[PDB]
Amino acid sequence: DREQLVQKARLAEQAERYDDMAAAMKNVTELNEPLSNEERNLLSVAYKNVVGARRSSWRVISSIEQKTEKKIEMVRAYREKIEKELEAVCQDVLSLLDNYLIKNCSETQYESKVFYLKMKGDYYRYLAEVATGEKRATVVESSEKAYSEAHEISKEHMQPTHPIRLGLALNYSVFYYEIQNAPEQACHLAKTAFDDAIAELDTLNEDSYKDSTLIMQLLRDNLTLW
Amino acid sequence: VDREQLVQKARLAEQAERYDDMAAAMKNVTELNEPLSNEERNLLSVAYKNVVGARRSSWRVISSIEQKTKKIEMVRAYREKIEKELEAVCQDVLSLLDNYLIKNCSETQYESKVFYLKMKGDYYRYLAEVATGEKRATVVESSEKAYSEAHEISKEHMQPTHPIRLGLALNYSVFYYEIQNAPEQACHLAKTAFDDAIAESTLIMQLLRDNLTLWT
Amino acid sequence: RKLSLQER
Amino acid sequence: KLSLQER
Ligand SMILES: C=CC(C)(C)OC[C@H]1O[C@H](O[C@@H]2C3=C([C@H](C)COC(C)=O)C[C@H](O)[C@]3(C)/C=C3/[C@@H](COC)CC[C@H]3[C@@H](C)[C@H]2O)[C@H](O)[C@@H](OC(C)=O)[C@@H]1O
Repeated sequence: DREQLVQKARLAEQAERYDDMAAAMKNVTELNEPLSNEERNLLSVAYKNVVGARRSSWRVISSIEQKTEKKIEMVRAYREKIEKELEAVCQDVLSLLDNYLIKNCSETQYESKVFYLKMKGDYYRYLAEVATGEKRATVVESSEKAYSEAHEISKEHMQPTHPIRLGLALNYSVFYYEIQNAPEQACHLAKTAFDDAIAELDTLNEDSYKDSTLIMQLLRDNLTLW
Repeated sequence: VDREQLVQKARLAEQAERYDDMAAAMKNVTELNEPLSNEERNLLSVAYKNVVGARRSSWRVISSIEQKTKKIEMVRAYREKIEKELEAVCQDVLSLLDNYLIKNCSETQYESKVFYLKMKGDYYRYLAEVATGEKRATVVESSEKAYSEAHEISKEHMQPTHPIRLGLALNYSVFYYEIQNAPEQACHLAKTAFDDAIAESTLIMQLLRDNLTLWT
Repeated sequence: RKLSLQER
Repeated sequence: KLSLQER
């Protein structure tokens, strides 16, 4: 029963065993029933913690590899070893987003849909972070659509003070900056997000102020140093 | 694969938190039956203690969640799963110690010997942290015997300010407090260690010392 | 810190 | 923690 599976995921979150929480949330989303917003966030941050651990470790052991006869072969093997783990978890959650969580949202569910599409774009960006040449272009395309579509959708059905829309705009801006290597478009979208957001600071709800104000502030920050 | 390559693998795995990989590489480093350097022994200890400490911390938060509460069968199954993982890694490090490290210590390799016996007592205390009934009595008795031999060699052939002796004394106090529920004996052990170390490395004694003012 | 949204 | 940590 999912009623206790979500509780197991919450217990794993409390236990900082993010693999177990991501597994429980994978089970509850494989049960084909639609996901609550808090269960949405549970699965999202569980899987993002799981992949970000390997992201950080990959960063450190590839930075030292680029910094530097027989040990360099082993550090390259280790980088490939955890790269085949990062890509594995990425594709796992990507097919979780394709077979479920997207086909299970009608037109009246714009919010959840752009949530999952930003998830898809983020994980494809993480895949492109470790891809080279022919393996890169493809995912850089698969991210782009998965981003842009999402953008368009909530440019049509929710005001730019929503934390989900602002988070999608922020991840899109840093995708344009880091991967697409286009600081112009990144700065542009950061500006169109933050300005449109502050234009209606009235709509900041009592239960959504912290998240938005944070994301708007970090969008502004990224805009400063660029 | 050359042993230096494995040592580098686990040294860099510490910079990536792959403490499972660190512990595995250093376990395979101990499994060539050659005694370890100070650095290699220390980072083996670090890796294994880090993984068992993750297990311990999340087990503790699970057991604390298990108290203030139906849907508890799942909580108990999760706690037992964490217990199984914990005692698995504990039996792994204990079998490493008994078969390779404590045995390759000569009858007067004093510092390394007391180090490994304090480690054995620590991991048996970790086993007792989650053990039940007589299965708990046996492991607390084994930890007591390990700490006993370690403390004998600590008092006789060692300086009363040696950080290894001080660490054995601190963990012996923590064992007597958190396992035997005898704060008298724990405070007494800590007091004797501190009052033998004051005569003449710093942090650790303060650590022991910091426990004293936390119990008084 | 990190450019992207640090989602815990 | 109360014992001897990271060692
Ligand atoms: C359900 C609780 C869990 C899963 C533990 O956290 C999910 C979090 O979900 C909400 O915050 C979300 C959001 C978080 C906020 C940005 C951080 O909250 C604060 C005050 O710091 C962090 C999470 O990663 C999360 C859910 C991510 C999303 C992102 C969707 O990615 C797929 C788009 C923006 C952001 C939205 C969904 C935010 O609403 C809530 O406002 C948070 O409440 C608190 C205490 O901050 C809660 O922690």
